[PDB]
Amino acid sequence: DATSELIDKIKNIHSMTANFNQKLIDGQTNNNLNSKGNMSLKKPQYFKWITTSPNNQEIVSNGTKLWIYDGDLDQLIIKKVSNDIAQFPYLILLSKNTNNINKLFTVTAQDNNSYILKPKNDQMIDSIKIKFTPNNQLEYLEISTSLNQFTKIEFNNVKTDVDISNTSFDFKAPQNTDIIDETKF
Repeated sequence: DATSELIDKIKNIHSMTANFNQKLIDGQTNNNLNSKGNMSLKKPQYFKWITTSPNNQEIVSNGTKLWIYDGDLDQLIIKKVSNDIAQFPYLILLSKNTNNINKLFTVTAQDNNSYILKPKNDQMIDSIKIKFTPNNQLEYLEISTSLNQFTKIEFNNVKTDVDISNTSFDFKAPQNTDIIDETKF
């Protein structure tokens, strides 16, 4: 029921770009940490998350490689992509059916077009809240974790059904980047 309503909204986001503002509330340090940036998404497997302030970071996935770039360290970690929706909330936003979500999460619908996902077996994530605007646009994500951290990500300047070329999601390292390639066999 609730899972089906959520996926109907997600499956209809074929591509998207947006700005984001992130506030991270850390209970173990009692620090409130702010950041901002932009994101791009394209079904079925493309995701890009760029932090522009205060740090420079990029997470990019093309369905084959996951690139984790820290601009302040000039360091790149490369991993293989798994459809690990329990670990990566943004993979929920690429979903097209309810099969794996229902096996890994209990999903509840609430008023004002929001949904709460609670893992059935997970220690890291306590809950994921996905909120849509009345006209079914992505509005914010809230992620609560057993590290006692609460992350709220709010989207603005949302644009959908842009035509992003697939090469936009193939990361090209800057010159002299420190590489940790974890895909080598």
